[PDB]
Amino acid sequence: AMIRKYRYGAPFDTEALTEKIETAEEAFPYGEISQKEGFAFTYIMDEDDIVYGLGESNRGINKRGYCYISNCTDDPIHTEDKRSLYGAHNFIIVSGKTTFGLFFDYPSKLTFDIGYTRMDTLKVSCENADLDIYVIEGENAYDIVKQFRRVIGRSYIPPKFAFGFGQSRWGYTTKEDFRAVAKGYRENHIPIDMIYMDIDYMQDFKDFTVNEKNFPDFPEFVKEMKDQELRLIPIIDAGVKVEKGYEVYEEGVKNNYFCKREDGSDFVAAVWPGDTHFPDMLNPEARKWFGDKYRFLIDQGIEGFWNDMNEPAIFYSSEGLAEAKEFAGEFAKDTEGKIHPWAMQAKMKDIVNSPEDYKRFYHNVNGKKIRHDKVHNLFGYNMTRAAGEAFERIDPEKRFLMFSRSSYIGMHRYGGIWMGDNKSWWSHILLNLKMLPSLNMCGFMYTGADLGGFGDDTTRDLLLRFLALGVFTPLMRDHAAEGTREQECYQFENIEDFRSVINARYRLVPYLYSEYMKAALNDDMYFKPLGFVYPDDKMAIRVEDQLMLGNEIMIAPVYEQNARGRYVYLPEEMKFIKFMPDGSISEEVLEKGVHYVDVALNEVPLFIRSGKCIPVAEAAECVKDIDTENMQLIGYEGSSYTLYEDDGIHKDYDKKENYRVLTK
Ligand SMILES: OCCN1C[C@H](O)[C@@H](O)[C@H](O)[C@H]1CO
Repeated sequence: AMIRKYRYGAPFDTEALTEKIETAEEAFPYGEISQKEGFAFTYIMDEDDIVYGLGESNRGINKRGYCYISNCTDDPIHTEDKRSLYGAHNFIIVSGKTTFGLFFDYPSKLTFDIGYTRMDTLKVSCENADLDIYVIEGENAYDIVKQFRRVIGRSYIPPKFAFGFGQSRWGYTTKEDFRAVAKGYRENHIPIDMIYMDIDYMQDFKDFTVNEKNFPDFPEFVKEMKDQELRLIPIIDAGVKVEKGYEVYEEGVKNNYFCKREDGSDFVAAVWPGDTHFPDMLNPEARKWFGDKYRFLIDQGIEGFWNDMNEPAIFYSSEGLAEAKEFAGEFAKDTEGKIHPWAMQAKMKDIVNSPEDYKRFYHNVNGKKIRHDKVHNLFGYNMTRAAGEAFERIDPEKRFLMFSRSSYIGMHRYGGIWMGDNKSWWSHILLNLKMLPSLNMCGFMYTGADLGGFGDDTTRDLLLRFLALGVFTPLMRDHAAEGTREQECYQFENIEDFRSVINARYRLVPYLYSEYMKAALNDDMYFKPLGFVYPDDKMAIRVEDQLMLGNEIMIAPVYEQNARGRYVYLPEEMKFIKFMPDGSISEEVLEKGVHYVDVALNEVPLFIRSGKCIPVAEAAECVKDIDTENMQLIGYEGSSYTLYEDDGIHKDYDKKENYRVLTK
């Protein structure tokens, strides 16, 4: 009703929305539209306007002052200059005197020039005028986000164990590796629920295999781990290894389930297994086939998966590599200095994630051929869709843990996302924080970043501050790249500080799970910018390093090295709470306004809003062992809290039995 859909040309059906909106037949209601050069929408912003949205994208909560390109890309260096990361989340909200939301339902490269060229000018452009643009009206940004959340369908809901702590590393390969992790945590009584299995668990990186040498009785290992409340979470990649006798490959070739070149052959992309084919994720029969392969792991006791490299990432194509070797032979023969090393270096970089390669393969959509670049940002989304749909077919009532690196709006119904390859940088604590509300606006609630940083070398104090933010993010996972300084919690001196921080997570799990469930079930946000909760407070609307969570608390993590506290702005009176390393809970009332709060490395801070309280459990070492029967309430006298809790396993969300009222 307050949502209208403006159709240009003949757009591709992304299935991002679950709700049907009729095509509007009036002139576009904001700014101006031009087709002189592909498609461009231009809008002149007021100087006080804030722009929210874009889900997983670079920089801040207010998107003004830079350029953002929705073009799912495998880029491990998230510096401020980058215009594209892994996600394509084409929803923005202009917020000010004039307020409206826009969703550009377009599956290809889409450029958001948000004051980059001229500060007052918002320009959104793409190559082809074949798209739907949804215009959402409302009193404020928050109401517009809520309408949007309604029409894109309910967010993915994880199983409760996924709210525990998880540990992973690109490098764990053998039973011994995994047992050392289990032992490193359990014998030091650091809580944990999950261990991630990265690409080395497979036989030569073949999807839907297990290295039968390292795991000759894999279901028995899965049980050994699960008996200790440790759930193994295996990676699945986009590329299917080319290899004779490998059933997944053979089936794919025989039934034409792979993406093909223009000449009809199966396109070759080299990734971890060397030569691979990509399953045609936009083909329904291929998707059913590919998703059903997950049963191979599910039958073995596996309850969760993560999907990687699904941009899809390409190290090189056969075509790219041939050009590379040819160039290199010229370089090698050059004696006159006609070919500089720089040109040689550039060619080598050019064959990776090449825009040319994305034009070299096609999807078969219900019989019709579509060049991949035209639908590039739909790939990772449909790979995760394939898995989610398969889960429904095998056990309609069971929640599986599922999250994906690349995504597009619509995928939020089928899995979460992690924020990809960050770095052990202090700036990435803050980057992690700012991405949270924007993802929430776009449907992606189950999210998190690699705690401690994926690439480069972490330090003890950096890992502790990351963990203290991760305490509040639904996906809380310590994961590192190969070759990095080891960053399992037991690798550092005074490990009692890591126990204290992760203890805080487990004490908060019933509250955090409850808020997640209440928000997901009501198409609402888990994390919100302060401006959404205090929209009449000009100071509050511009705060970017604090977030509101549910309706009870605010978080404000320390993200500066050597800092012993940080500044905060409280838009109302709050109780400043700290989980202390001795197990106690420090509390102090603070009035509305500016404060510097002391927060030590081994203290986890939060703020409880006036007239609110939250339940806190005693610390336990796995989700199953959390005692929720008579939790302590922290916060304001005379307040109450409605706890959501179900069995954490099935999908019986609609019971009054799931809710109970607690009173301080
Ligand atoms: O080329 C790298 C592929 N992968 C990228 C993922 O983002 C990361 O989490 C993972 O550890 C890594 C190895 O599986």
